[PDB]
Amino acid sequence: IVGGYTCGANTVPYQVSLNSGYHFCGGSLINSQWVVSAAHCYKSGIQVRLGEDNINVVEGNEQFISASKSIVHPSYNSNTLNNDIMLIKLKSAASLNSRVASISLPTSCASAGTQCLISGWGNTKSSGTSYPDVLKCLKAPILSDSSCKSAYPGQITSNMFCAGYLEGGKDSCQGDSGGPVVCSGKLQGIVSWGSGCAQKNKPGVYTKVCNYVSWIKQTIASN
Ligand SMILES: NC(=[NH2+])c1ccc2[nH]c(-c3cc([C@@H](CC(=O)[O-])C(=O)[O-])cc(-c4ccccc4F)c3[O-])nc2c1
Ligand SMILES: [Ca+2]
Ligand SMILES: [Cl-]
Repeated sequence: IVGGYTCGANTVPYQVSLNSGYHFCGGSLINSQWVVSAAHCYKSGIQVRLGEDNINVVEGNEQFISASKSIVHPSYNSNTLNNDIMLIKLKSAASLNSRVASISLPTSCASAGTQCLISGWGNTKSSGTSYPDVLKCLKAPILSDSSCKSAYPGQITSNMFCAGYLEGGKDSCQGDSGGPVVCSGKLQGIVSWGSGCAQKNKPGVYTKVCNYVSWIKQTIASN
């Protein structure tokens, strides 16, 4: 997160860190055994880390659970990043409490102007790499589809939306990938891609979760 603030320990209880010996992507807990992340964050050997604040210190509240299976959307296109969503099933269910809680899936898609909370342990520099120890947060609005397509002509599909600031300075970045975009308590997006981080007129592009609720529900129900 570039231009964000320190969230405060466990104030984002649904945030998870996907770890393979180091933090590589974020994710969201949607029930006690499933996490939603981005398809491009897929790899084998993933350990899901819940209740984290400082990812380099065991401070208490952490629960490290291995992933039993990762299900990348069947129509994921690694070249366009269209359908950049993945479900991870945990080996054991997590103990939910105030520090570890799931977030609700939406019933409707959000409108432009909706203010959302984006969080993660991704890079904090737009020019260079600085990775934080604790979780960073950024409040950002969903942009209109016309502004989004104007910024990324020919690269936005109906399964994507832009959120952020066209002036640059505040954005999500590499490492935040897979994590949550929550608006009015519902998970509306997944950090997917963007051109650099916090560059003028190049907002972040997110996977539009409201277009995948039936898929998520059907897939969880059959696995
Ligand atoms: N501007 C934004 N709002 C934004 C949002 C998500 C991003 N995710 C990434 C991202 C970038 C990389 C670099 C890799 C490098 O320079 O070392 C790249 O390929 O350009 C990699 C990943 C990535 C790829 C696979 C797994 C985990 C990852 F974070 C990104 O998500 N950039 C991002 C930028
Ligand atoms: Ca920790
Ligand atoms: Cl277009």
